Amino acid sequence: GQVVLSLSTAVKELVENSLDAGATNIDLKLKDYGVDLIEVSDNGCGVEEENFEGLTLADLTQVETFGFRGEALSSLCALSDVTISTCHASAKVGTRLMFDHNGKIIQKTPYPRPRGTTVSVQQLFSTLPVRHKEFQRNIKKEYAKMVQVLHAYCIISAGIRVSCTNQLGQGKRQPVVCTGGSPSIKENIGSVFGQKQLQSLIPFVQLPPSDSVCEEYGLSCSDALHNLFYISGFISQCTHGVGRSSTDRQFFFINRRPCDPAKVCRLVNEVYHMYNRHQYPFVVLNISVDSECVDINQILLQEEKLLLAVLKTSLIGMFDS
Repeated sequence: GQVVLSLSTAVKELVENSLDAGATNIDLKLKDYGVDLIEVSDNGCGVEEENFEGLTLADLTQVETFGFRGEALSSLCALSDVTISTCHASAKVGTRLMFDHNGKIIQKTPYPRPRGTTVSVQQLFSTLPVRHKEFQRNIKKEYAKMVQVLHAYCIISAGIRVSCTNQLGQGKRQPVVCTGGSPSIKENIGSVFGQKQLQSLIPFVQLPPSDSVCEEYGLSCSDALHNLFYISGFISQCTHGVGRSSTDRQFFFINRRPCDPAKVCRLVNEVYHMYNRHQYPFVVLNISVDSECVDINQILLQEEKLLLAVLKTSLIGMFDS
């Protein structure tokens, strides 16, 4: 999709690679905010030896694409020093690989390690001095964005243990986020933000689109017919003060994929404001739909008005006294 050079998209793609590898543990180790090192360790399926050299050769995961080589690892080798240790179930011994900026293997050595893969990205952007400086100068914002993305995946990844630490210089390893492999989204939210964040949240309760709401969206009984939207998650009660001061904790997903559906986000926020004028809500919302009804041009969803009507009606029903 849309080519970018952000720290967040880089980490996002490494995390997605681990998830796709079927990992139940994903541990991220950062140094100097990711400027010095970004290491992602997982216990996924690992890489088969026959595909070593190949490592550098309708998705809502492709809206944005890191680098200029179409894929995570290949784009990363050109912009940093990539080291990878991996072991597939079929392998008798693991292997440690070092890559040059062209994505070619410099080294290949025996490395007895457990099934899984560890990707180390050293000195990100060092080969692009201008981008590298911009990255350092704007590290606070870049890191905050990466953290936001990490939080989304920690929240939605029930059953998967995700951890992340960040170390500044030779200082001690600081905690960033950590989930415990819990079976529910609610529990992950608690692990990520603390059980105090849960105190002010209520579960989403889906309702059929009301007559009045359909009226304002130009929907008829026939339009509400093909409703295949399944919404779940949590939102802040509309009670005074309970809300947030900004939209720093609003996470949306379509079929479990983190994303930013503009109209959905806007709607959620104004409906909340009808009840809590001076605050924004905490939001964890998953929209489950037939993937064939999703698109990009920006995420397009067939019968979005119906989805919006369902969202508003449901929220109004939850917020009512």
